[PDB]
Amino acid sequence: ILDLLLLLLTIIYSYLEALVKVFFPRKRKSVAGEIVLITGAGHGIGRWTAYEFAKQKSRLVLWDINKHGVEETAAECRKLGATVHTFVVDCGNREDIYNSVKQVKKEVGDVTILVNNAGTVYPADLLSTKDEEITKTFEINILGHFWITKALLPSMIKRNHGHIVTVASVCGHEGIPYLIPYCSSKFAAVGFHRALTLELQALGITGIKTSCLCPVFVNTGFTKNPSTRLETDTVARSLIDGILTNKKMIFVPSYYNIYLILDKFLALAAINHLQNIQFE
Amino acid sequence: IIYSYLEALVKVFFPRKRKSVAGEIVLITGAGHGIGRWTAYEFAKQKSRLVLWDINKHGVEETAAECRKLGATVHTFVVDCGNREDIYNSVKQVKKEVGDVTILVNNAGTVYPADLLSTKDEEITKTFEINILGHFWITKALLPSMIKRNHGHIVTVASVCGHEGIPYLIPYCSSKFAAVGFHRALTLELQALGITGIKTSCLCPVFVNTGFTKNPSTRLWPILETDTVARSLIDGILTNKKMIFVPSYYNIYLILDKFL
Ligand SMILES: NC(=O)c1ccc[n+]([C@@H]2O[C@H](COP(=O)([O-])OP(=O)(O)OC[C@H]3O[C@@H](n4cnc5c(N)ncnc54)[C@H](O)[C@@H]3O)[C@@H](O)[C@H]2O)c1
Ligand SMILES: NC(=O)c1ccc[n+]([C@@H]2O[C@H](COP(=O)([O-])OP(=O)(O)OC[C@H]3O[C@@H](n4cnc5c(N)ncnc54)[C@H](O)[C@@H]3O)[C@@H](O)[C@H]2O)c1
Ligand SMILES: O=C(O)c1ccc(NS(=O)(=O)c2ccc(Cl)c(Cl)c2)c2ncccc12
Ligand SMILES: O=C(O)c1ccc(NS(=O)(=O)c2ccc(Cl)c(Cl)c2)c2ncccc12
Repeated sequence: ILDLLLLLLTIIYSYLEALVKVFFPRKRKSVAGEIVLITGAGHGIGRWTAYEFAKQKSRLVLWDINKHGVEETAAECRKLGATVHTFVVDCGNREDIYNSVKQVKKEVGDVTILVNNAGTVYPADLLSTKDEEITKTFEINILGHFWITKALLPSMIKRNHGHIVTVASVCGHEGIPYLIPYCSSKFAAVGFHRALTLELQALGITGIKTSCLCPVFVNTGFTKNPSTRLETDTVARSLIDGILTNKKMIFVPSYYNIYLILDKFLALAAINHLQNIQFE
Repeated sequence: IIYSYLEALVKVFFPRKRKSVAGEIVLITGAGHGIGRWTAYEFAKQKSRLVLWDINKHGVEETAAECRKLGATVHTFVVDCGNREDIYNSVKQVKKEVGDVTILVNNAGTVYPADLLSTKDEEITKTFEINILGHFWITKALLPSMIKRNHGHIVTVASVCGHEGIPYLIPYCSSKFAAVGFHRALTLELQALGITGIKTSCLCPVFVNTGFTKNPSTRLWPILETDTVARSLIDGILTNKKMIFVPSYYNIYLILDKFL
């Protein structure tokens, strides 16, 4: 541990020095006039992402099972100057999503930015979880991503223009005890974004971008406490910056991309390779 | 290249301790063919008691016939491992006829290769049901006895897909990423709970010539034979290896991939 701590310290110094050389102005795009669909926008990350998009002069479409919350979000987005359309949609229900997309096309148009934010969690050890909760976790956290993307993606492919934002979590990269189904569904969300990015690239679709939001514990009341001993508005600012600069893997806070490559390289020769493989 | 030469040296010069799985009750899902079938043969040589599961009745019986020629005691069950009800009822049968399973190999899996807009919702759901949801119900059913006896082994057969994406396999890659996640969190939760006796392994092979899919996604000229992956998995289980890559050297390539 004495020589291992000093090897990781020298690693982190040169990693935050490489990201500082490449740091020269990344181009910020305009999302003004774009049709943005935000799922789970009735509170937290979704609600504040909607406010960020409202300031950005985007056309908003807000989805959520909570009718009151989504209307409260739309009211404040309209105060910001944006046009907003709210839909009470269960984003874990394939039928509901497909029918609601028919409504969105009729009342608003063809969605150009999709933010798969809606999510659920039922904290418990595996043998205390209920099957009903496990299935519901997968339905909202990943299966729903498939049906909404499948519905909205044809028009994006037609116009060679779109952005699929997958709100996952640090959970999609590292496990957490007592959150097995949730971590699994979040790992599936990272996978979905990953394979989608490679399939879009393989198909030659140059105009559809992808982003993956992986924040640590956020004070939104989603869960009562963090697993290891971050404000909602900060994560919204981090996500909007990522989207506007076409960042594929957005970590909140950014420096967590480093902590993740500190557990994965945790034999002595595993960190040893990550040294000379990086400084070139 | 250099790490694989050093890993070959460590494997012989300082061999990791092998444990005995003789007399252990091993349940292998999707044992009617491929990785599952050859894992069953490896466990049969290891003198384990086998419970083989699969939707293919003929194939699972053909596998049992060979495990019995190898000297092992085998019980087969036609179980749909994507069906929660079927799994729960079949575990009641296993406990009545065989006993408390001590090693679980979640190997059953499905795949329907297609670009996102050509996939069918029926196939996407079925991919999740067999490749990850099924892992939850079988583990949830078999775990209570392992926790009681502080002794067990949960083997999750995932894929390189669970670490890196592949075009035209989005639902499959997503379900495999979920399998890696399930294994990782299971490991940490067992550790957090103080359960020292239940081990976990994750099998992540590259393309294996089992007819699961027609061709590999990338130019892999020395293709993986089915019997090799079975040998790699048995070595991993006997040495309590948590993340088993087939071939082993993919661990440095995937760790290396995560830059710029
Ligand atoms: N809050 C965290 O600790 C944290 C950290 C990392 C990732 N995340 C992810 O961020 C996302 C948002 O979490 P949050 O903190 O904003 O939660 P939140 O509780 O503040 O709000 C989530 C919103 O999703 C809605 N929602 C839930 N189920 C839905 C369904 N079936 N259909 C439609 N809408 C539904 C809720 O009504 C709510 O308005 C989730 O995907 C979560 O996994 C959260
Ligand atoms: N073969 C590969 O190239 C490859 C590579 C890496 C990982 N994998 C994984 O390895 C595992 C085995 O693949 P394989 O190549 O041996 O496959 P295979 O085609 O040889 O046979 C898999 C078996 O699973 C059974 N099965 C499918 N659905 C089932 C269900 N609902 N209930 C019970 N049994 C069911 C099938 O009947 C079949 O006998 C899968 O989980 C797959 O994801 C495959
Ligand atoms: O809802 C969530 O996604 C969520 C995200 C992060 C949590 N924990 S954390 O921030 O301490 C953390 C930091 C680093 C890593 Cl590597 C990891 Cl895995 C975890 C957390 N904890 C409890 C309930 C939900 C969550
Ligand atoms: O069925 C599978 O799991 C499977 C596993 C691997 C495949 N491709 S591969 O071996 O070329 C390869 C090598 C390295 C990496 Cl990193 C990756 Cl992602 C992929 C593959 N291809 C087509 C259909 C199924 C599979």
